Amino acid sequence: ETHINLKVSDGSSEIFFKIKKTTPLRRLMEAFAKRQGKEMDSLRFLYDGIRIQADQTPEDLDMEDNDIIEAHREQIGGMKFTVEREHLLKPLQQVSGPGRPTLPILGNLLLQVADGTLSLTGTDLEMEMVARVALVQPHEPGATTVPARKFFDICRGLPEGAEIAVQLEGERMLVRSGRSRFSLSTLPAADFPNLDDWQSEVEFTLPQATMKRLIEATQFSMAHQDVRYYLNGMLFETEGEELRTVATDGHRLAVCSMPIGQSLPSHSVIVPRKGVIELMRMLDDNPLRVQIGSNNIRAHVGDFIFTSKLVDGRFPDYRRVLPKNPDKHLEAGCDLLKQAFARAAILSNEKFRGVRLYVSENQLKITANNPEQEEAEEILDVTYSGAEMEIGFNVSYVLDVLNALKCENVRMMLTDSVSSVQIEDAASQSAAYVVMPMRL
Amino acid sequence: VPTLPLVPXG
Ligand SMILES: [Ca+2]
Ligand SMILES: [Cl-]
Repeated sequence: ETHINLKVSDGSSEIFFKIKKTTPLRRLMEAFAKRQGKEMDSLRFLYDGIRIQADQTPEDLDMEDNDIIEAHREQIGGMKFTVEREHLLKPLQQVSGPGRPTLPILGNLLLQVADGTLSLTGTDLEMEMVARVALVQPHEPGATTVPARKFFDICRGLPEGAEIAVQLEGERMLVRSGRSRFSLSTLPAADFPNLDDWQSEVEFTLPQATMKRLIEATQFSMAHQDVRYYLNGMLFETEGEELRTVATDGHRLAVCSMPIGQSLPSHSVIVPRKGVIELMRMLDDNPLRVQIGSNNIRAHVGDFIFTSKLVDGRFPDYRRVLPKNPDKHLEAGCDLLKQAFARAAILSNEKFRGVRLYVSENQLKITANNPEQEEAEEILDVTYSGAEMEIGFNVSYVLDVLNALKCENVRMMLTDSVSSVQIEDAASQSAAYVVMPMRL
Repeated sequence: VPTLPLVPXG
């Protein structure tokens, strides 16, 4: 695994080379030009459209076995394409999701034209989004980077049905449509960062709606800027035939498990908060293919590919957080409970948000008081036959759970006044929520 | 304001 096999092709002639991963590609380029009877200057060597510099090595470019170097007749800043606005709008919106004065290139999109395809890539150094757009019209291979927001806004601002022609002029990118002309500043494609390749460890396909359910069921329970950096993300776990997400901030936990119809090795990784956000943005036809490595995750959706670094830490075991014997079960309509908590919350303490629950035979009383000595009281019919108890909660955490349960009836599983409560859909164990009480 | 039994941190 010290050397690399490479194919160099000019569209008719193909020459193969074995070189050390640490050897500069200069000798390879000059030898190919020599076989063609052409001058070294008369050709440009493109790797996925990006111009290779003679001092770069395969290792520098993360090349892999049987990668292809395309020799093209010299064309300084040669990238050129013409595409329908409608074919660019969603790709541009998607990749512009993931920008400092010291890192201007991170506010740019990488554009690559190669093999009949326009690729657009956005990155923030820790995640990247790539879109592929088929080029139906004539084009010329090459690459550049261009300010993402300005390019998107220009394309969006052009009229419905416009064709957008793009080419390079010195250090600018010229965009033309109708009698509209725009010249944007560029930075070299060779300077755009790219995550090095990695090995997928577990791989599975699942419907977009299933992944969306898993994230929406738990996303609200993630920590915000917790020093326990692992809590700011979402645990993604494979076990048996299920995929599971877990989120917690130390006061509440959410766990959701869904079947994915294929038994898998057990694997457990932490996806960062911004990665969870980007994953959700992609879940707009076809299903979703997920690859999970030891330090990275990748999601393939249609003609998009999202990759994110993982959070390197030890996520808590939700199994240890679930109440051990929550033997007092209350069931109530979800909407009726939510509306009662929402009204009681109006007169709770604005900072601590405590409300008090009194459970008795088939009845729940919710009360709230604030420093002004205002008081709310709500009485509901519920199903409950356990011992009477009084337990306090942060009403925001309770409302967060009830809003995430999109169901007819909920079950609250109680132990005592100082122990966590487990809340689930009365009809489904797919998701579970655990909320610590406040002391009274 | 007690926490869930997270190890560490509670
Ligand atoms: Ca048109
Ligand atoms: Cl039900």
